[PDB]
Amino acid sequence: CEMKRTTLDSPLGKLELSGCEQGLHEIIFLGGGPEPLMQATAWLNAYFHQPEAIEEFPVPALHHPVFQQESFTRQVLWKLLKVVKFGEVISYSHLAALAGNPAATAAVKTALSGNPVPILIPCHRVVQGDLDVGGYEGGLAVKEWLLAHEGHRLGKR
Ligand SMILES: [Zn+2]
Repeated sequence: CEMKRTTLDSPLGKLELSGCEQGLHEIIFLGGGPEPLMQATAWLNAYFHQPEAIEEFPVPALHHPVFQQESFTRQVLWKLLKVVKFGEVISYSHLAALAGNPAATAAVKTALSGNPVPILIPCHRVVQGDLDVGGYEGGLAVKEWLLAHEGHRLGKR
């Protein structure tokens, strides 16, 4: 792909976004019109700074290779994106079922670890169970901060 990059300041530090004309590829934690990259930047900016309007912002097309071919991993990521909204959580186990393989909690955890576009695809909203927020590829404190930003019981600022 012919790649383009942009950065966005956020409460979680600088975010590097990468994408081509067919879609956003990655959102990386470094520590506005029609192209997918501009839609992604606008979406993430709204997520942090205008969260009440987040459903109004177009979700960018996604073009990381994990989205280019059918797989259970792609199903996990797509179903998570489609279904689990701002201020909600879902268990690894129920997400496994949603993605078409009810037994497959460990496989869901591995799929989520491969998510190239965190927050937009909300791996932070997938928890172990009602009273166990579980782990996070980006660090437990970040997961808990995002859930607090979204007003969830399991969040901690
Ligand atoms: Zn691409």
